Amino acid sequence: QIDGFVRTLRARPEAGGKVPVFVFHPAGGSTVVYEPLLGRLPADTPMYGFERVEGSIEERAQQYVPKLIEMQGDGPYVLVGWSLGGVLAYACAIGLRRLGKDVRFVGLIDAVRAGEEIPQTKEEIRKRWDRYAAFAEKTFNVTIPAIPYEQLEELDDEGQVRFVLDAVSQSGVQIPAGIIEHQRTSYLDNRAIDTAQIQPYDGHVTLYMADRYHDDAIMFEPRYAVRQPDGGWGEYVSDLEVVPIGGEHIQAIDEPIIAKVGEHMSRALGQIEADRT
Ligand SMILES: COc1ccc(-c2noc(C(=O)NCCc3ccc(C(=O)N4CCC4)cc3)n2)cc1OC
Repeated sequence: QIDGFVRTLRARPEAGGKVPVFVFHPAGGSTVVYEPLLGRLPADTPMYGFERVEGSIEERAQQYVPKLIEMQGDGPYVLVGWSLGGVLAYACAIGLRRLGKDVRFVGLIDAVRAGEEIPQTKEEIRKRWDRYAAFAEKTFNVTIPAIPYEQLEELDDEGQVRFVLDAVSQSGVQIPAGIIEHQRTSYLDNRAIDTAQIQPYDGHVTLYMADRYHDDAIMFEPRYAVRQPDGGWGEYVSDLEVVPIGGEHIQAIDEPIIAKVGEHMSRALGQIEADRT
């Protein structure tokens, strides 16, 4: 049921049966979030979830791709993800295609680019932590002294966090390690997206598009306030289908909206199963 980074949500039969759906975790969550979707897919659809690993998006896909091949061979591959999971699913479709495997479906559940690129600069690192420090002033009713920008500016996202957590530990506050893990992993996993090196894909992608990012995403990164109609994918994906679903990014994975995703996806899986049979 949990084997390394692979969660079994519905086991495939010992032999034969329908094409599995591989789902990839969101930042801060596990693949149990795909249970509602599973309920709106056809009976006996197998489903396996890929849980977090470390590295860049490319490095994470380098860990997943071998495991995908161990599980499902030449194909067909059906890859699905919400939020960061959608970025991970796509990265896997690229890795699999370079190895000549047969990718038939890539379903992105509101995996939408920031409305403009997030600069990877020292100035942007300073601005981002100034915003974060101001929120923390308000929230924890404190004054924050001068941020040690020289220190933070040379560190990766991970380093920036551990530095900030070492400095919070330093004075006063002892945080439950479970709270720290959860906040640190959510934060780093969502930041890994900003430097994804998106490659062109030659197959069909389906983007389930909500109306907007929710407020906490915008707080994390204000460029999520704007989105383009193709969610940023059009330059990389010639064969791009968008399925508007409405609502907010945070709601897209849950009932009732997931009913709309599953209905559409069920027809795509049906077509795939007919094309083999
Ligand atoms: C073509 O290039 C791209 C296409 C798509 C995306 C992309 N796809 O999905 C996302 C995404 O899901 N981003 C995180 C959004 C988020 C969600 C929750 C919280 C959240 O609620 N919180 C943080 C703590 C609370 C924050 C941010 N980005 C990126 C691309 O290039 C980089």
